[PDB]
Amino acid sequence: VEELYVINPINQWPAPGSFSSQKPPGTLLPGEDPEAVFKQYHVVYLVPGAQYHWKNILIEKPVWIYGNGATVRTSGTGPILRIVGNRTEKRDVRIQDISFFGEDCTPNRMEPMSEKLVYQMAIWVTDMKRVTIKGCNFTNFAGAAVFFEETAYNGFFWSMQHLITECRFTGCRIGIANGGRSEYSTASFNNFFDCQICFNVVGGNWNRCGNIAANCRCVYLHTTNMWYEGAGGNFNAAHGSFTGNTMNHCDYGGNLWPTAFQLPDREIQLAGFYFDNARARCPTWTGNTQYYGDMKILNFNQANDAAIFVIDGCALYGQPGDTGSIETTAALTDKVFIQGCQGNKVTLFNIKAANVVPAIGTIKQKP
Amino acid sequence: LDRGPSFKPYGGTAYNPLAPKSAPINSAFTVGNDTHFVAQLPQTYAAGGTG
Amino acid sequence: YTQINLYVSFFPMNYDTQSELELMLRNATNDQNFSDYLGAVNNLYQIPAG
Repeated sequence: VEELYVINPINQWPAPGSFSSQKPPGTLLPGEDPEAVFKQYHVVYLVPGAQYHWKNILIEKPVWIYGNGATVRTSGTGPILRIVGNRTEKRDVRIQDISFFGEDCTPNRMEPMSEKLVYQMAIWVTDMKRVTIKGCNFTNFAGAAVFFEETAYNGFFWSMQHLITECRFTGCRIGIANGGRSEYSTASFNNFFDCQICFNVVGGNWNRCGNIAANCRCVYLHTTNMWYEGAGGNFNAAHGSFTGNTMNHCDYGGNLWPTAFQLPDREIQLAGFYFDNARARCPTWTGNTQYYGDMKILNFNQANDAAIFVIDGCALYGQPGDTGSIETTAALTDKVFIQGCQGNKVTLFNIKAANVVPAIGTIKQKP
Repeated sequence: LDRGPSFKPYGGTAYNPLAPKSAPINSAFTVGNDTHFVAQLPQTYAAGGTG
Repeated sequence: YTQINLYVSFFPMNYDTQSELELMLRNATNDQNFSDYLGAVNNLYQIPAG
């Protein structure tokens, strides 16, 4: 404990080469450039309970990031954590246990959406397959939270099996966004809060099986010419599932976002379920709870008796005035059915009495 | 004798030394899509009508 | 180094005064003594970190 070994003096030699490399086995310290570490390893651990600062981290090879309770902040116009792939990757990406924050605090919910805010996301996957976002916390994003782009693929290779589970989204303007042709992936049990749009749906055939959206203005947006389409845009759209979710307090109660949204072409009035696309069909709709959540069924593909929108096993429950009301176009009265439902006394705009079983709600007409 | 690029025999700077360190020049940008213009225009000349 | 020199100042002593001073320093008892001002032996011993 005192080290009394004797020593001889140095003999004025040139000293031999002493090196102290391999100090991280696979980890990533704070204040270290992540682009040179993600290139070298396959699994990158992070320091437990650290405090990072990332901006435009380009990832080309699929790596796994165990966050261990890390905190990644950012500042600037770039996204965090840009994931660009090729078609030929056998490995997968798993981003796990990280709390992504934004360049905000109690975000500017009165500022309109524009081209300036479109690059304020935290994960932007270009064409990487089999990504996984598991147990994360995304706060205060002026743009999207994630955005899954996909370029033009061929040969019925629908694979791209993504998972977005167990996440917490607070204050993000747009939650899970997805580009066109981003088909057949799941996004469930993500607890939304204080978001303007929970799902900016462009790609179809998704599966949403447990998400909770409290105090959010919109949950399911699908129009023509939204934001966040990417290369290979609005094609083969809105075919997903939407089962057992929760969208309480979208119009009355504790909602804070405004109703206008300012799309790149026009402005529209948001609802808890806004849908307007003549070329796309409607998702399945089971087990969803709505307290004071509006629905706007404007246009789908009913052209040659090709689609019928059916609400099954859901709650409606909007009493005061027109809060939580369901709005349909008068040319779509024969195709919107509600079979199996519970409601307080909710305003139904342009829905026939024989098309709803059991007989609930107030039936009005909105010319 | 060459001293290399690590040589600076003075403190501060010799170019715009009075400027605030956060002040930009009159410049044009490229960020995202909108080429932002930021400028300061001392001279004022004419054009009472349409300029 | 492109160029280098070596400058020595020669004292202009008289040739008879020089020939008396040369023959006194050719003598074996008039050896020029010198000594280093430091007078020390360097011995650098390593201390490990900590």
